[PDB]
Amino acid sequence: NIITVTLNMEKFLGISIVGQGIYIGSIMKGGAVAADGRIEPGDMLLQVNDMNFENMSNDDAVRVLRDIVGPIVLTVAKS
Repeated sequence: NIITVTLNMEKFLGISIVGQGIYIGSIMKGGAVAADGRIEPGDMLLQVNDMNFENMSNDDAVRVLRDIVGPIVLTVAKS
């Protein structure tokens, strides 16, 4: 259930992120994540391209994700 969606085509993920401890709050039309369809809202975002958000300040992780936009590989723990 800890899926590792890696779908992407370089040029937007199309998601929103909430922090409690970081998970997917919404999926928006037209983005890479929406195209894949598997990372449902509420799934926890565990890893992005082998970078783990564990302990890492939610902001630092968010900035990292900002920085990544090469291909984006998301590891999510589906509810």
